[PDB]
Amino acid sequence: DEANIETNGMVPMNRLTDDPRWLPAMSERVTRMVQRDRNHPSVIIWSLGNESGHGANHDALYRWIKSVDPSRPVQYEGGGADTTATDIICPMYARVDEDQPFPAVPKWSIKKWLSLPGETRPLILCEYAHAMGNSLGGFAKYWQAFRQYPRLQGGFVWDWVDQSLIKYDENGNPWSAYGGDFGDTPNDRQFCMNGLVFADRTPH
Amino acid sequence: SGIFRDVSLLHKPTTQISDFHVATRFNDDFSRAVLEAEVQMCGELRDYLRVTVSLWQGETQVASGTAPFGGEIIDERGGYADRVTLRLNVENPKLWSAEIPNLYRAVVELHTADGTLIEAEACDVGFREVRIENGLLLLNGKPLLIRGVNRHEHHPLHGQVMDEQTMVQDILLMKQNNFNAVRCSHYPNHPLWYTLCDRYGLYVVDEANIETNGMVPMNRLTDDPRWLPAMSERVTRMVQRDRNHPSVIIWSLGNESGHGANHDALYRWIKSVDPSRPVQYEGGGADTTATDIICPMYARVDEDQPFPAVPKWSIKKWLSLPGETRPLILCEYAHAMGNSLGGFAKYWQAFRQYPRLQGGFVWDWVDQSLIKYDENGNPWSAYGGDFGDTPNDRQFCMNGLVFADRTPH
Ligand SMILES: CC(C)S[C@@H]1O[C@H](CO)[C@H](O)[C@H](O)[C@H]1O
Ligand SMILES: CC(C)S[C@@H]1O[C@H](CO)[C@H](O)[C@H](O)[C@H]1O
Ligand SMILES: CC(C)S[C@@H]1O[C@H](CO)[C@H](O)[C@H](O)[C@H]1O
Ligand SMILES: CC(C)S[C@@H]1O[C@H](CO)[C@H](O)[C@H](O)[C@H]1O
Ligand SMILES: [Mg+2]
Ligand code: NA
Ligand code: NA
Ligand code: NA
Ligand code: NA
Ligand code: NA
Ligand code: NA
Repeated sequence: DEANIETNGMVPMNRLTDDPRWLPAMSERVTRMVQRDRNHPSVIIWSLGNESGHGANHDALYRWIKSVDPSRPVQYEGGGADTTATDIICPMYARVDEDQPFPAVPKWSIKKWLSLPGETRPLILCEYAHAMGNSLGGFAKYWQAFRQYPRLQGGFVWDWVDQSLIKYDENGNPWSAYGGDFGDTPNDRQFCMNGLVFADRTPH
Repeated sequence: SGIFRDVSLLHKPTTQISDFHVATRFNDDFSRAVLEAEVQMCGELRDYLRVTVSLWQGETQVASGTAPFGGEIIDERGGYADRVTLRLNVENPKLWSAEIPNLYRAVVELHTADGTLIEAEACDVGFREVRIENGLLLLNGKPLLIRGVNRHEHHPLHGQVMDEQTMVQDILLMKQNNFNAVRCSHYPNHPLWYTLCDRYGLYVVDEANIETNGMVPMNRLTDDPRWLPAMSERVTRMVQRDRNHPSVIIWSLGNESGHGANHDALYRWIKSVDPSRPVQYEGGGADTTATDIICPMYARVDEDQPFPAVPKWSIKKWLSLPGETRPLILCEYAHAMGNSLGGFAKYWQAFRQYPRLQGGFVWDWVDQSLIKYDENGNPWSAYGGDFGDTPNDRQFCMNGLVFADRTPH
């Protein structure tokens, strides 16, 4: 269960989340979600949000949940996926064998990540296997790694269903549309479609 | 068998230096150190005796200290009236490493207060710290990448007798081929070996002469207290002899003798007597309580070999097993028997990518073939069985990177 907090577009990504002036609004997005959903057995982990860098606010909120509901681990990928705000190493798109040593927020090979000096947590990717169009190449490589390594505990594929929207043609026939198709601009064109299934649930 | 090491006669005064131990500790960034030399004597104690320990960098004496015997208070009964510890400060010491084997000379003099020498002992001193921190083996604070090899003491004509020339030849070839470390498989070596390592610069794993491979199960003797005494002397006498060599950076409890309680006891003894060097031991699955380093033999890079009780996990996988935090350095890998070393690069690529994979010791340096002569006196290399020995293990004695005469494979 994930809080409704995403500040992907700020520069740097944690501009708002490291700002105490934004702590109050953030705080409610986390607290009110916990108050609402805490009794559902299906919810096994709480998440602080998504792509909002790593700021102090995340740290305060992580601690709040640990206090109020010790029954579920808290995870958060921002700022490098292994910050002090997460109980689980939960990278997005880290590869199996190949390291991607980006500065500040490297995405190490998942096998290598587990064993960096002092690292002890389990690794579960918050997103992997971007199923955009004709994709899923290399899916097997992950599964093999997950089965071999106790601490590699799986992941969440990105994602379930294409976010395409129906439009109608001149003769009123329906067709699947993506970004830019509504005159919207700027837009990110087909990036909205990354699912294992078509919008109508027919599988890819 | 036989008397295969040197024989000598040593004359000592009745009042003599019976032991001395040298240690070097440092500040955080190694720009300061303190050398501590504990000296013990035998013979009659006299208030006029003194010990002076002086440290030299080449021709220059950089530090010196003198004191009468009488160590500090140890317990309710007092201290050692027969020992003394001198402490010398050293600013910006030149550090020892296999890259730059800088050495100083420590001279221990037993003499009278008025200046008359009774006797002098001495050793080469390498200022270096060995420690494992945060899961990594550090030397002078930097993480090592062990380019090692296991080396037996073997000569094709002379058997197990070692000579200076052969040892230097081996060292030069090792360095020339990019090795920086050597494991004493699987016994203390001829004394000169250490001197050469100290001076030419190689990291050394000094290993107790204990291997009970053929027992069933392997730890049958090592888990038996009745064998604790004998094993104990193979460990303790090694430390007492070699503890002052800076090239020795890790002590080893022996090899292929399973994991038994005697090993835990001896692991602890070393930890207690010489905290300056990690202790490793592979028996019993390579990650027991008697080892500071996960030190498997022949574990593969990616492939697991889940043998019961003593699995050999893929090294990459091993490091991250739940709760595992130690560095991993294979005590033996890349078995070079015959036309071999296939897959070598695979290990190097892993070592470079994983911080806690800190290398390994190839098995092994030199083919243990022996020379035989045909009817015309022409020599040929022989292996197991060629002397009428039986049973025997045939060519398994030949696993080196180099042929017995030092020609490379
Ligand atoms: C993109 C590569 C250089 S990453 C490279 O792949 C290898 C396979 O060839 C190994 O498995 C290594 O772990 C990995 O670093
Ligand atoms: C395209 C990258 C620069 S951002 C990348 O975009 C994806 C688009 O489907 C997802 O939204 C990922 O979560 C996001 O990290
Ligand atoms: C080689 C020494 C100067 S290190 C010196 O030791 C001190 C204790 O004697 C303290 O630990 C200092 O912090 C340390 O730098
Ligand atoms: C042959 C194996 C069952 S034991 C194997 O034999 C090798 C022969 O070179 C080495 O002696 C290894 O240390 C030993 O484990
Ligand atoms: Mg000489
Ligand atoms: Na797993
Ligand atoms: Na666009
Ligand atoms: Na998308
Ligand atoms: Na490494
Ligand atoms: Na045989
Ligand atoms: Na052999």
